[PDB]
Amino acid sequence: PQTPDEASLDLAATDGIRLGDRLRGLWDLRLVGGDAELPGLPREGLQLVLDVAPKGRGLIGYLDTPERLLAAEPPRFRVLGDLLGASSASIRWRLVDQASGSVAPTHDCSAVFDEVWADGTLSGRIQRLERSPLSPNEDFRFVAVKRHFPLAHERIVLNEKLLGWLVSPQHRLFHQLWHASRDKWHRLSEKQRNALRGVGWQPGPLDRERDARGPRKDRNASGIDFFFMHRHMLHTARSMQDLPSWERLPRPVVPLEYDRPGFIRYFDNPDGFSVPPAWVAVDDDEYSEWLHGLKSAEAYHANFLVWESQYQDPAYLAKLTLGQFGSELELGMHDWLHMRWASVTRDPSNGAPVMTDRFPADFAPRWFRPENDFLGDPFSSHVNPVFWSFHGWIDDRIEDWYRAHERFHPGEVQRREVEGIQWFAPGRWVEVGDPWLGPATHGLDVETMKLALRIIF
Amino acid sequence: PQTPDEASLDLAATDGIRLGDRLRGLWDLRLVGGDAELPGLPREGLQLVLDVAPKGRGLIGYLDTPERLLAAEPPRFRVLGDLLGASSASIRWRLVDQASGSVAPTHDCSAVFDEVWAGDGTLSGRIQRLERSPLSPNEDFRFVAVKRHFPLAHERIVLNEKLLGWLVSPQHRLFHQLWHASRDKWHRLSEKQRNALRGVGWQPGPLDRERDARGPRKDRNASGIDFFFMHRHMLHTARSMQDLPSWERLPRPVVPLEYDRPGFIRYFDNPDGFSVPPAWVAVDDDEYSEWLHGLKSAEAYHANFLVWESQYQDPAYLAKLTLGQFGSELELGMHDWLHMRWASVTRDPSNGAPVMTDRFPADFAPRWFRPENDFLGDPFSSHVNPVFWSFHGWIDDRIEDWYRAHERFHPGEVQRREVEGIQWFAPGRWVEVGDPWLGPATHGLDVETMKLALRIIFS
Ligand SMILES: N[C@@H](Cc1ccc(O)cc1)C(=O)O
Ligand SMILES: N[C@@H](Cc1ccc(O)cc1)C(=O)O
Ligand SMILES: [Zn+2]
Ligand SMILES: [Zn+2]
Ligand SMILES: [Zn+2]
Ligand SMILES: [Zn+2]
Repeated sequence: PQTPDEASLDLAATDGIRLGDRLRGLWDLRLVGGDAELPGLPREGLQLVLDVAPKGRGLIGYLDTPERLLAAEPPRFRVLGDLLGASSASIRWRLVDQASGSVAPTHDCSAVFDEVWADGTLSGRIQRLERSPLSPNEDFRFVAVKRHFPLAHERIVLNEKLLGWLVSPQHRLFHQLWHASRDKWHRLSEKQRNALRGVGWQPGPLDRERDARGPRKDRNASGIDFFFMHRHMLHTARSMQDLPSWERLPRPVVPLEYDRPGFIRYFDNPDGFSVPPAWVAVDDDEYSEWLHGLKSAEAYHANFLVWESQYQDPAYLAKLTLGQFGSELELGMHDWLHMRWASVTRDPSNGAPVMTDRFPADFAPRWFRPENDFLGDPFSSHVNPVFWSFHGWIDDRIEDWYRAHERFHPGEVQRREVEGIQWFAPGRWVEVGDPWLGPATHGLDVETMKLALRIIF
Repeated sequence: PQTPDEASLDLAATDGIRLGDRLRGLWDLRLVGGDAELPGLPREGLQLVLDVAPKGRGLIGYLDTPERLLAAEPPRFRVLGDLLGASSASIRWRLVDQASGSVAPTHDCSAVFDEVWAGDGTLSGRIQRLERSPLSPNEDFRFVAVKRHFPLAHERIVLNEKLLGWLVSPQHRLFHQLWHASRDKWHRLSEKQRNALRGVGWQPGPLDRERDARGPRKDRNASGIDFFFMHRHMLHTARSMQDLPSWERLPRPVVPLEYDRPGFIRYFDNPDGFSVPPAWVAVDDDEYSEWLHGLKSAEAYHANFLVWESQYQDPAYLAKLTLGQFGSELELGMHDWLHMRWASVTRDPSNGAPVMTDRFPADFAPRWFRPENDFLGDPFSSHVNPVFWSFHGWIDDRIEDWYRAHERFHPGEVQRREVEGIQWFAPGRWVEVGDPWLGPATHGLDVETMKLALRIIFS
């Protein structure tokens, strides 16, 4: 056999990328055995922090007490390893004694990854490199447990008044149905359309419906409905609680290489704005790869950072009517904002992860509990505290669109109050003047909305 | 026409990646015009720092005085823009007044990128106050930026007169080139050429039992032992003239501008000389340019260099290799990549301007022998680069990890020994041969002879 003639960029594959994602984070460590002792460290109450680049094959980390990991001084032990030939069955890394004054490894570690559904488990053995392998077996083993990634609602608390208004069946169904009709109107048969008209849930004015995802979606003023309704939802919600809008989009997690305490803090999700780790959908690899990149860091620099720039650039906004700006923003950024900060679908009763997303027609009573705040569903997305941070951001950009036109087209856009909400008069850049707030404007009953949703799905 | 039905990951392309690389770095800014004024900032002595992700399309940065950019407090102005439809012809970004208490842009900027070979780049354009109306008389608000020179290694790591004089000597430049040339090319030489190298005593290794370095049996012919020993021999004599500490760890890639603004700036001053020099676009050779670019990228550090740093310090990994294997494996993969990762653009010996055409291996003009030539991509000059000795010291230290690894799994099967006044190891189960090749000295300097041998190989 012949060895390679030169080195070649060895980017991680799907299996290697997924392995690194199982490891990246903060772990609580425990030493077991008669010979289980690390210089200057207890046997209990330890932590293991690890990190792997998005497509990297090298493994890094640190092993010390919780306080020392956050302190600026170099931790007592540093991790170095690689994932070549690694898997859930075998992972290996070495420990460097930062106090010994030498980068030479002092210990050799192996581990196996497991899953417990009663966020991760690592267990294996450690070997002192000074000890000889021909000596009696050394009872040195460890067990690690990946620390729970806090949910948004576990860090941003919505008071009972507001939260009670969101989780109400009269509101969950409204939001789902408000999106459902316009999202699917362009694919409904005439029989279905006539039925929605029979209950007053046609998207927009009767016989002049504004489909949201049809061919004329950009020109049919549908965007005006999206902006206005969600601003209407903000106004009433902000009267019950202070809901500051995002000023900037949260940056991706800082690598463990450059800010060890910051990296650790990110996995505690202190401000609730941390990107939840992606989850692998069963028997749907195309969707899993889609969600993964949507949450990656290169998607932040390739897409989310471009949107934050475009929708605050005057020259870019001055070219769009409110109907265009809304439809463009909703179809691209809005849908991606939800899934980027979306956590895994969970059972409302117990909170354990549920791989199968809720069926749109499933109206069981358990789904109505406050535990269900899945951002991937309009029936529950409005419950997530992050929902209101980035929808406040979107709304504020409407003023950038007004300021832009006053610069390039002074006078062609006029403000106006509509339904007790600051808005704009119909004109050259405002296609229509009757925003669609459901049957209230172009016609709540809970049993009716269940029917309408049943018609659609 | 129909608008997109959903968003799709829009990673930068070749043209977009190259644009972001032209911008990333620290610029010296200067405002020109009658209406050229930023609240709380002078017109002269400014700096513009910018950054772009490896495959990103969004542009960020800061604009303030040199001192404030390094200070911990938020700079006076923050940059936001994108590179959609941008190029050397048009680049646009907005400025945010961080003091105003609002993330709303206060100014709108455009610029054109230029190159001057008479600085590493030039940006010039106009700025517009967004409060001012466009129907008003034209505002004389423009700026000019000049990308700051990326310091070379030898501009920050100084080799004393004794050592530097020994490296740039014609008797040493040719030795290093020829020592690599023969074994690197031996497996492709005709018998006529081989006999000639034997006629001058420059056959790689023992006569009639030559150790090709890049042939099929490269891993089993003990050639790796030649690579490790010679460069350790080079270290020993070099470290007698100057203290040259070896790398303990491989320098991490530059910190993104989002997480450490002062650190990002410091990296582009190359303070310790270990900063990765930016890649250069080779003319009419896109395959090599893409290769060099990735070799220097950050994902190559996490995919390759960090794996090598792990493997060659893992006992279980080293215990499976004989020294001849460990040498051949490391040289063909890591060694060659370490050179090109920290390599700067080839420069003319006369002046510091870049020369796109690498020196011809047969070109022995007198100008190439000046100390200015420290191109890491050529053995004729790689030993002059100060970084050369940092990572070659690292490689050498890994040989001891290879001994400690065998002493753990195979105690006694590897024995130390002194060879040519150098700490080494005795021939055995894991040491294939006991006559390292230090050139004609061991298996046989004359400057005219080495010039001949090199001419035989390349012409
Ligand atoms: N869940 C949809 C988008 C969406 C999310 C929340 C909503 O409220 C409405 C729509 C998706 O797959 O992106
Ligand atoms: N020139 C080789 C690397 C190299 C450089 C200097 C040497 O001394 C040896 C090898 C390359 O293209 O990577
Ligand atoms: Zn939404
Ligand atoms: Zn909604
Ligand atoms: Zn070298
Ligand atoms: Zn060399």
